[PDB]
Amino acid sequence: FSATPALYILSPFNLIRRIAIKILIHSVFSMIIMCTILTNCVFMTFSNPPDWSKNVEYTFTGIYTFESLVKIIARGFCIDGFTFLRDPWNWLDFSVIMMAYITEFVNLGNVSALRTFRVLRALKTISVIPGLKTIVGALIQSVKKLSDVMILTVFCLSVFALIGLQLFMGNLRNKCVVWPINFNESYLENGTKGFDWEEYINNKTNFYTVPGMLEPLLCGNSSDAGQCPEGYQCMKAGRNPNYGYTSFDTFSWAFLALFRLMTQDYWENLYQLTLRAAGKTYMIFFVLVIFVGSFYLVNLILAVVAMAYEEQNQATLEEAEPCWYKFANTFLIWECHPYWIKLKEIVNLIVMDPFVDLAITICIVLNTLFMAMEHHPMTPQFEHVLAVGNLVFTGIFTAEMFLKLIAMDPYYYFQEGWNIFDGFIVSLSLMELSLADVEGLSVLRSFRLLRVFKLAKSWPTLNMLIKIIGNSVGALGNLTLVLAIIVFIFAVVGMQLFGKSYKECVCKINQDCELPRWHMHDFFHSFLIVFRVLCGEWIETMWDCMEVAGQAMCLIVFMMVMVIGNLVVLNLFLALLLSSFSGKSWWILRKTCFLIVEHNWFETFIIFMILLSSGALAFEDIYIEQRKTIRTILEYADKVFTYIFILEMLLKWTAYGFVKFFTNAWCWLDFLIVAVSLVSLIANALGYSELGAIKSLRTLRALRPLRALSRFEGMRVVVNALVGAIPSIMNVLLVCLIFWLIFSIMGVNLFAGKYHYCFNETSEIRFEIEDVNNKTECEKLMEGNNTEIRWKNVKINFDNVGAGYLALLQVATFKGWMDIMYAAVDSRKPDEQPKYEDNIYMYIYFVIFIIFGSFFTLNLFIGVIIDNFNQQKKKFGGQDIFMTEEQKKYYNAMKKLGSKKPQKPIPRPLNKIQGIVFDFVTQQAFDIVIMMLICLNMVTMMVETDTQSKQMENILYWINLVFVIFFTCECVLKMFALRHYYFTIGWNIFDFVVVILSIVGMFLADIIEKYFVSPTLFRVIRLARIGRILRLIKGAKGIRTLLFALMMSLPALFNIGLLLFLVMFIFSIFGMSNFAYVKHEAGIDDMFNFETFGNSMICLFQITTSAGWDGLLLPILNRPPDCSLDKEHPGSGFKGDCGNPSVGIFFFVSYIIISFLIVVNMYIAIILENFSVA
Amino acid sequence: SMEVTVPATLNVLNGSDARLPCTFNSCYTVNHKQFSLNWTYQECNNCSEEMFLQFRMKIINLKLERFQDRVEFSGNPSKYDVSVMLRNVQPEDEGIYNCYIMNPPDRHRGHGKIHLQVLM
Amino acid sequence: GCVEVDSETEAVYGMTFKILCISCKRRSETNAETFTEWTFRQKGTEEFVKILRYENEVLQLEEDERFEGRVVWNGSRGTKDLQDLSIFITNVTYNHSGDYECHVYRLLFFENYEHNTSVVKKIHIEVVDKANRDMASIVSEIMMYVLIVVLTIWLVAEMIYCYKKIAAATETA
Ligand SMILES: *[C@@H]1O[C@H](CO)[C@@H](O[C@@H]2O[C@H](CO)[C@@H](O[C@@H]3O[C@H](CO)[C@@H](O)[C@H](O)[C@@H]3O)[C@H](O)[C@H]2NC(C)=O)[C@H](O)[C@H]1NC(C)=O
Ligand SMILES: *[C@@H]1O[C@H](CO)[C@@H](O[C@@H]2O[C@H](CO)[C@@H](O[C@@H]3O[C@H](CO)[C@@H](O)[C@H](O)[C@@H]3O)[C@H](O)[C@H]2NC(C)=O)[C@H](O)[C@H]1NC(C)=O
Ligand SMILES: *[C@@H]1O[C@H](CO)[C@@H](O[C@@H]2O[C@H](CO)[C@@H](O[C@@H]3O[C@H](CO)[C@@H](O)[C@H](O)[C@@H]3O)[C@H](O)[C@H]2NC(C)=O)[C@H](O)[C@H]1NC(C)=O
Ligand SMILES: *[C@@H]1O[C@H](CO)[C@@H](O[C@@H]2O[C@H](CO)[C@@H](O[C@@H]3O[C@H](CO)[C@@H](O)[C@H](O)[C@@H]3O)[C@H](O)[C@H]2NC(C)=O)[C@H](O)[C@H]1NC(C)=O
Ligand SMILES: *[C@@H]1O[C@H](CO)[C@@H](O[C@@H]2O[C@H](CO)[C@@H](O[C@@H]3O[C@H](CO)[C@@H](O)[C@H](O)[C@@H]3O)[C@H](O)[C@H]2NC(C)=O)[C@H](O)[C@H]1NC(C)=O
Ligand SMILES: NC1=N[C@H]2O[C@@H]3[C@]4(O)O[C@@H]5[C@H]2[C@@]3(N1)[C@@H](O)[C@H](O4)[C@]5(O)CO
Ligand SMILES: *[C@@H]1O[C@H](CO)[C@@H](O)[C@H](O)[C@H]1NC(C)=O
Ligand SMILES: *[C@@H]1O[C@H](CO)[C@@H](O)[C@H](O)[C@H]1NC(C)=O
Repeated sequence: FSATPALYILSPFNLIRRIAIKILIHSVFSMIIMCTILTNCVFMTFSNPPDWSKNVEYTFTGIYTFESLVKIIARGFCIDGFTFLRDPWNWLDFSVIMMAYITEFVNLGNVSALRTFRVLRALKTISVIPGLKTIVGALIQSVKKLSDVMILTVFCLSVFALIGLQLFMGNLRNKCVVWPINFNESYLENGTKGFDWEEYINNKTNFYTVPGMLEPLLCGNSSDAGQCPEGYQCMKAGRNPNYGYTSFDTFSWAFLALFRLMTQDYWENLYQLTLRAAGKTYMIFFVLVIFVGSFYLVNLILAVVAMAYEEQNQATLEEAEPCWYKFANTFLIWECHPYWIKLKEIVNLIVMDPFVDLAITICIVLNTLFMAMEHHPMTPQFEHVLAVGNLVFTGIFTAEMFLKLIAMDPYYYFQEGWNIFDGFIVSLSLMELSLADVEGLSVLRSFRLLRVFKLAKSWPTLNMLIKIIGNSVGALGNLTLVLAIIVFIFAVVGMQLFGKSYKECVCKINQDCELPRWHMHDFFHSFLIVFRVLCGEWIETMWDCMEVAGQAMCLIVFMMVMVIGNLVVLNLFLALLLSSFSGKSWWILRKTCFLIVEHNWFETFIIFMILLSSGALAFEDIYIEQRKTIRTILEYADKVFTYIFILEMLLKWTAYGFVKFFTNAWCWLDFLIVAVSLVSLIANALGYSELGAIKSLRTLRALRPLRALSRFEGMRVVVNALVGAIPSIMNVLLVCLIFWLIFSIMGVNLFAGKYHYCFNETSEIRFEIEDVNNKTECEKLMEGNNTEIRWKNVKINFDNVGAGYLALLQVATFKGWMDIMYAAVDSRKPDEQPKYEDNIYMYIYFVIFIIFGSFFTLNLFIGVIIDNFNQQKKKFGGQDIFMTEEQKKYYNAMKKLGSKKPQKPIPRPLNKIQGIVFDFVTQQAFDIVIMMLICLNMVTMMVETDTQSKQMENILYWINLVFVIFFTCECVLKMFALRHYYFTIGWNIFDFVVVILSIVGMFLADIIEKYFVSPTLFRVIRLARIGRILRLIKGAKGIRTLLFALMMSLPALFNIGLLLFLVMFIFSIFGMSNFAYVKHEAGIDDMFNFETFGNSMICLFQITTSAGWDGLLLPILNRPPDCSLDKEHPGSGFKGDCGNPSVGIFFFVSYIIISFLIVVNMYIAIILENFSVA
Repeated sequence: SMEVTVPATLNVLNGSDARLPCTFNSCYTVNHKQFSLNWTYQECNNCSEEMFLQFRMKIINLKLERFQDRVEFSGNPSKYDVSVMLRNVQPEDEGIYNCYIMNPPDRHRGHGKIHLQVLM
Repeated sequence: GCVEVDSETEAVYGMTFKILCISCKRRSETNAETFTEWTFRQKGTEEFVKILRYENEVLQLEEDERFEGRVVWNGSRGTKDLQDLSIFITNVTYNHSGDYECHVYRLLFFENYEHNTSVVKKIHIEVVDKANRDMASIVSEIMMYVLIVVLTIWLVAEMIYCYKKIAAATETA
């Protein structure tokens, strides 16, 4: 232990130094420091420390001082080698102790900062608990590895932020301002009776503010943008929305908004606001930024972190290569009587090991399927059946426990971990019935669900799930402890920094002067906020804390939380995943038809036919009583489509044969579509053109594009891959359904029926629970009053395992879970009005669910998918499973052409002036100055802001003139140098197109005085300037390689994109048919609805990333009590205000699943390709 | 109450100037119309309290016989200063200054205490 | 709510016709108190004369004999926010031709801001006796038949050509 070559003052031979070393290494010192620091962390968790623990704080302080004294008397001063100043964490020790000695006396006035700086004490655990330093180190190498991807992410967000700034400059401010200026009564702010523009335009009660919403409505002058009501105009007027932080009006806020788009955090609101202000035609920009900045950049970050973690993991795995016995023998051994031993032998034989497992597992499955059947509205007979089945099942398990206990000695019985788990379960089961009148405590009955896990001995894959959960707290218990410590330190930093601010500035974020739902005042709520930031919803609370406690502090804190917490959660996820991983005319006619089928031109013709027939569905929307000529021509072309497809069916039959045709799935698909279309045809041709299931069969025409699945090769290959991978996914989905069934039954036991309201919707306030506690007095209020007071139910409730699965899929997708958790934590009793956060600790139920059934199940599912795709790749020699054969040739062409090319260096021409000009153009100095002026142009682009002074506009105009002149002069110099050989490299061609297009932009800026005044095309040709800053990637190497990886991986993305677009098309037609004419309630507005193909594809693309799909679903699930079953609906004979709930849930659940399986394969096609690069 | 900071104890010479402020820091930077500040003076701890200075949508001085034309408000509510200065201090002014403030948009209505004594 | 469709410009004598005018609010939430006037003039006649005024509860028609006892209202039923301005004529005569104009007057209600608006849509109808069924549908029927026939002819020509070619190929060996 000693090993002391120190040889310092206070000689190492001294008694005091030897005693200090002896006590220092001694493990009881480490244990008492553990106790001290854990109690310190708890007292930090304490919000307002009462003065009767101020001395306890001094006690802790003194313990730290004693430790510091010991470490100083054991090689203290920095001069000597191997001192404690060489070890970095002792810098933290000295810092925290010295700052405590600063704190307890007079100090600086920033009390909050000095109070916060105590978090180093909690950080000490990272230093002192064994093994954590290595975990932090590994995190450090992974971060060090992801540098190039950080650089490319920064420059890509910069480019896209400039695009968004130049396009949506100020558009977010567009508000419906009262236009018919009422001069005669336009008072001034100081009572002048005069009218000032800058006061009228910013007066907050001159805006619209759609009744019910908070922000004033965004509006727009474009043909497709939002629509001002009658008596308003669309001038930009006042502060931006979301307190002013959602804006493109400056490069800072544009960068914030596009970092928000990158992580897709609440990006559907930016989507809706910007499309409502600037017009729906700008959805192209959002598609471009979601398929580049969101999917691709996040995929690249995850792939690089995964590569680094795999490299480090493989490197670190490769580098390695009696006293109680005597009491037990008397009491744990139950052989004391000969007849007792005979009974033991008998019952051990009566176990029937081959026929005991089946009986017990059958009882477990029947028990879980009895616990599934639960409701709030329960008939007394049904609850009696549930109770008697509960008693029967618990009796069966008690019988098994006692039988095994008597059959095998309790020593060897408890010697099995499975048996100790069974004993825990049976004890928990028995303590229920005896305690049948305990107040509250409905959580206890939920522990019975763990019996299902006894099927782990049966399933290998449920064993894999248990293996993952064990490795979380087993081999990686130290890393999950690092995660817990970090989620603790951030939780307490937030509470010490913004905790008092959230209470001082309450009326700035919540209009009722109450604490917001998710604040940082207590410790529980601060932990909830940091957990939410780990889930992904940072922006919606960053706005609030910026509004209460300064922008800079929240920006720094929340960026730190995101980066560090997401790094640690990602590392934990990959740690778990890598732990898991390891005559003679019939024959001639047949062959002639075969030949006519196999003709390429004919296939192209049928492709065009299916495209036209499928696109003819788009025109069938609510704007169909207009353009009656279009409806008539398309209806009469529907007949010829049916004819040509029946003809194709018949001719394919003749060409192939009935057996050959009906043994193909695609041919069954085509036959089914043609048959249903023809059945509808004959039905409409006959008098039975309506009044039956024929109309409901009419909407099935949306399945017509499926023929493109058979025809188009890329979609066929992708669907082939997905279907082939389904069998390895069925078992994992069974595990996920069983485990989410456990969670859903527990949720039902906790919440069933505790999700009811009493709106007085005239005021639409959820009655505070002192006017109406019970449901019964809410009925009293009804019977006294009229329907203007109701007893609503949260629509995504937990009231049976079906609604449980729905609400729990919402909670697990992190969309729509906020209302569920609000109505849960407000829930108190089954027939009692909810009270605001009267059950706050039900939050931990959703925390547990997100940890287990959304994180661990996702980990299992992803691991199985990766294993399956590794297998499938290994089957066909490692080739890709998302490319056609010609796409494979394309792939190999880039694989060969991506190498190092010995390009011609353009030998010098035979002129001295040409010699010197090529010395100029070939010198590295000329390149680097070009890059620096590109950077200067980039900064002078980002400095352009809304509401900028006209002088600044002129200065920017002239500096842009200077820069474009410089670039054009360089271009023409290189042309005079060698035009013909400088038209050889594509980079130069990009330069020429950008310079000529910038010249076009500036000429048209000068000559906008013409007959073709177009501001929008003018902003686009301004965006054309941005292309020049893309030349910086030429001077980069890793960024160029990564862009090459994207280029090389495009074809698979293209095939999956065709499949995803075709799925969007089918579901959009289904929405146009069903979910048109639905109430515009929440997430379905006057725009972003299903009333047209454009709006429907808008909504489907929003849902493809799961964003706000609760919003779209919610107005569907309402009922004629909360609807109008016979609405006027002018301009169309269709009636009814809301659709069918059942098809609403099937439409969105099946899209979320289908889209999830599609977008996942997009990730894999990207992630695995990046691995194969190196 | 309200986050109001004041000089805990101030000493003033006979007949010399004395400025006793009530600085305060709150959310919702102070507006002028809906804002209100009050000033109460007590000639001693357990005796009567007397209103002498108001600001309800405008500066309103009650002009008591104790502070006829001596207490003047030259503070800055926007700069979070509602200070009162007492020129020609007289020993029967020894007592308690209490400033009452209400920041409109918050409801953290609070109080203020100042103890002033005059030296012989 | 927004399907703004013109009425039809043909009415057949003796049976019923549906005069159609739909003024659609630009934002549907707004709740407004709306009433209308219908102005009418015959073909080759002087300026328009009001015929029916529907104000939020009941249809008051002018005492002209050209429309008495034969005009009924088919707009939005009893909602005070019409948004659907449709006149129904029973037993169409030859008189009911010329020019119709639906005058709609809206009083949109806002937070603290009333607004009075007027929109006028012009619809011209002509009365026939035989229903001159339209040109688009007829040309679409001829298009249907000609396309069906031409595709069948293409198929037969291609299959006979292939049959002859491959019979000539198989007679070689
Ligand atoms: C934004 O515009 C609205 C609409 O004009 C302004 O509200 C108006 O404010 C003026 C003065 O604040 C009110 O006039 C006053 O009326 C009272 C009678 O109650 C009279 O005694 C006063 O002498 C004075 O004339 C006016 O009634 C009020 N109108 C409405 C509909 O509220 C509002 O002040 C503007 N916002 C800003 C910041 O200026
Ligand atoms: C509210 O503030 C505005 C501006 O801050 C005040 O407007 C000012 O009103 C005075 C009184 O009429 C103006 O003074 C005179 O204006 C006439 C205009 O022809 C000029 O010929 C005279 O020589 C004299 O300057 C003043 O111009 C006008 N504007 C400014 C900037 O002072 C308004 O009076 C204020 N209202 C109240 C109730 O105090
Ligand atoms: C939407 O369209 C309108 C016009 O089509 C855009 O311009 C707005 O036009 C009105 C006049 O029709 C302007 O009102 C006047 O503006 C001057 C400007 O100094 C003001 O001093 C006068 O008192 C008068 O109110 C209105 O200001 C103008 N809008 C703006 C922002 O200046 C409108 O900008 C378009 N909205 C967009 C593109 O977001
Ligand atoms: C649900 O909340 C709404 C909130 O508005 C309650 O409606 C309000 O009921 C009060 C009852 O007194 C109405 O007050 C009345 O106002 C009229 C007009 O000024 C006055 O003539 C009467 O003497 C009386 O003061 C108030 O107008 C009314 N507000 C609205 C917008 O209708 C309703 O009572 C609540 N229902 C339940 C069951 O709690
Ligand atoms: C929900 O329903 C329960 C019964 O199903 C209600 O309990 C009953 O509450 C009422 C009023 O809250 C009680 O009446 C009052 O009782 C007090 C003493 O408890 C007495 O001093 C008064 O003169 C009056 O009689 C009633 O006694 C009580 N039932 C029993 C058996 O004690 C409960 O109040 C309901 N929740 C509400 C109304 O929010
Ligand atoms: N990034 C977020 N995505 C969605 O999930 C959260 C929520 O559950 O659903 C919607 C979004 C949400 N934030 C919250 O703002 C709120 O609750 C909701 O917008 C309103 O419908
Ligand atoms: C204001 O009122 C006067 C009446 O004195 C009228 O002549 C004028 O047209 C009105 N102007 C406006 C803009 O209301
Ligand atoms: C609304 O405008 C119409 C148009 O002339 C007019 O007849 C009517 O009286 C006006 N009503 C109100 C309340 O302004």
